[PDB]
Parts: sequence; C-alpha cells; structure tokens
Amino acid sequence: QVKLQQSGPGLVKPSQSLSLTCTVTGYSITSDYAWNWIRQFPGNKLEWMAYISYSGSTTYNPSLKSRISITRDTSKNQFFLQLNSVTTEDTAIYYCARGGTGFDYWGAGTTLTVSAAATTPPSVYPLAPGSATAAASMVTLGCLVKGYFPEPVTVTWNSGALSSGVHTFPAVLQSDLYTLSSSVTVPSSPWPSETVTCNVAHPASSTKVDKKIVPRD
Amino acid sequence: DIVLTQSPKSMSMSVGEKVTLSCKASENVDTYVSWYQQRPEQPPALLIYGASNRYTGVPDRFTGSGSATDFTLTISSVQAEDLADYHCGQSYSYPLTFGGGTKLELKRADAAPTVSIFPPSSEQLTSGGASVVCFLNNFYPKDINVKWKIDGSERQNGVANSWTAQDSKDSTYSMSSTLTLTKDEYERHNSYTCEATHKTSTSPVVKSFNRNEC
Amino acid sequence: HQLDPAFG
Repeated sequence: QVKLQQSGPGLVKPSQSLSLTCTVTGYSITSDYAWNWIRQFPGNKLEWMAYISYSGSTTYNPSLKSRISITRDTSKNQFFLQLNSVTTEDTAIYYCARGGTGFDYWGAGTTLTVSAAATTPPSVYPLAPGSATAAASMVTLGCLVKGYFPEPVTVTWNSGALSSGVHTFPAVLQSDLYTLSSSVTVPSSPWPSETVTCNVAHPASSTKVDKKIVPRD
Repeated sequence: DIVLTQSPKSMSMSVGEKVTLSCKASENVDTYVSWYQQRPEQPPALLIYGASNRYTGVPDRFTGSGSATDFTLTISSVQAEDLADYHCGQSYSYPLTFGGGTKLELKRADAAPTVSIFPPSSEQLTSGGASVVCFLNNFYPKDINVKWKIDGSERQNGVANSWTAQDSKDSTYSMSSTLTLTKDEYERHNSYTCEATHKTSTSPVVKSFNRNEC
Repeated sequence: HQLDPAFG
C-alpha cells in the first residue's frame, strides 16, 4: 500500500541550507491528499512544517516560512524540503507524511544534526570503585566516554558476555561534543578476581577501544 | 494558532485498567482531532481521527469523543502494547498543531535507588581532566533530585545529568550525574559528595569520598 | 477525496 521514506544529509554546518527528500511508493502524489513534512524535537514535541497538495498548492507554518520551501518531482514521485540559515535549534527528527483524515501514513523519519563539530575520537576511562562504596553482594563498575562526535557510540561489557545489570545512558552535550556513560553491577565475587572489560566503538571515527576496570591503588 | 493542551502529562497505571486522556483546544476545531500513538524509536501512527472514527487496524479498547474543544481518548482495557506516547492534533486551521504529548508509563512497587560515586580515574587526571561520576540506579518513581556537595558546598557548574527511559523488565528508571572540573580545581578540595533525595526515604541517600583516601 | 479544512 502507501509507503513513505525520507532521506538526506545527516549532519550539517549551521547557517547552511539543505534539502530533505521524501520518496513515496504505492501512491501518486498528483492523485490526492496533502503531502506534508513534520519534525519532532528532542522531547517528543511534534511540529508541522509545510505540505504540497496533490494539485500543487503549498502551505507553510508561519514561523518557518521565512527559511523553507516544499517542492516536488511528479516524475520520480517525490517531494523535497529545503531549509536555509539553519540553526542548532533545528537538530531533530524529520518525517514526511500524507495528510487527509489527520496524518494517515508516516515514514521512518530521518534525524538531522546541526553542529559545527568535527569527527573526533572519544575518551574511554575506566571507573573502578572508590575503594569504600560497594554494599556487599553487588558491586558497580563504570565507564566514562567523553568528547566524541558525532553519534552514536557502541558500548558492551566483556565482548557481550555481560548483559544483565548493565546501564547505558543517553549521550548529552558538554560543549559541542557528546559524553556518555555505562555501568554494570556484578556480584562481589567477580570483580577484582575476574576481568571485566567495557568495549566502546565509534564507527564514525573508525575508533574501537577496550578498557579494563582494574582495582584502584 | 489554536493551542492544543494535553492534560495528563505522564499517566501511570496497571495493565487492564481504564485510562482516559484529555486533549483541549484554544478555539473551536469542530471534530478535527486525531490521536496518534508512538512506541519508542517508532514513528507516530494514526489511531483515532474525526474525534471518534477509529482508524483501520486500531483495536477496540480505543475510543475517542469530544466536540470542538474538549476531547478524550479512552482505552477500555490497557495492555502492555499501549505503553507509549500519545499525541493529538487538529486539522481544522491552517497551521496544523500538536500537543505536548502524554506519556503512559507502567505502575510498579516503589524502589529506592542504588547510588555509586566514583573518583576520577588516574588516566583522565593525567590528561588534566577531573570528572566525578555518580550512578543512581534502578529506582522508582521517576522523580528524584540529585545534588553535589564539595567540601560541604553545593555546586551547580559542570553537572550534566542523564536519565534512561523506563526499563522494559523491572520498570525502573536510572540516572547518572556527572561533575566536570580541571585537575587544578579538583585538587584544592577534598570531600566529594553525591547527595540524592528520593521519595522512598525521609533522609537523603548520600555517597561520598575523601580525596586523601588512596 | 475528503480532506480536512487545514488541507488544501
């Protein structure tokens, strides 16, 4: 049946302009319905941007009509969205959608990151216990991964051998670089005595580092 | 343009309950309110349109009502696959708008957080870094307040917090709080405390360490 | 081809 799929740049410099493509299968964009573009910010807040009716009419959300434009290619059955003088407040997830009775069909949506940062490898640091905090039975080890760009980071413990008791948190922003941390709580039987290694991987930077948590001095 | 407010921000309930979500408008929107569901890392899907009409494929435990201003999404019987975010939008006026969303969580037995604070690794310090990390794991409910103390003083600079979404096994939450400073900074203070205050205790849960403690 | 007010 109907099918929508977005595509476009995944990371751009601020103030630059760009175009996000939406290619639809199973339906003609000259047949019927309004073909929209919607973005969702980091918080689940949805925001309508603009659409191009099947007839050709275009409508834009007043707060963005100064820097955007919806266009199409009936031949290849797609429509695009151009954004100019983009700001960082623009990083989010973009969806192309068909509207008729509300928003009918959506696509997987594509994520956009507006940053000035340059691909740089992360710093993986072992987090052994402070020598005194570790209430009996279970012990918690950590793993700090700071200043890496772009996302995502891949983190596992003991090549995957460890799975339960693991906590990986969302990457945040320290300046314009990400920092992420992961934890693992294992029985107080394992640690010093059994090697635990966290494995981080940064596809972008083609980096890959194993880091062993050894008891501190 | 007509603002759509969703009253229930985060609703916590049991499987097999009865949840009624509310969606209000600024101005009349006739019956042009649709409801969309959004399971994590998934796109919104039409659930209810025309205020009441159930979109093709939507089970029965979903019913909507409301006329140009006050609308509701009722889930007769809540299931685990209803655990998601629900949005509502009008399609009456030019700039189409959505609400802030209503997250539907799962209710579970309260749980105190397991706190752990680690001094910076010698690897980072040797490079001039000084990050103190604290983990507040597997706790419930969501609401908690972490606070850092250095030599007994509160400190707001550097703190970068991070919270995981509800766990899909024990239904708990987890947070890490990081404090960053330059080694110079780090080496003039000696007592580092990670103080938390959850609702499962009348007193704050605190983890701490003294730097001159090998 | 019934579109809501906001559309078209």
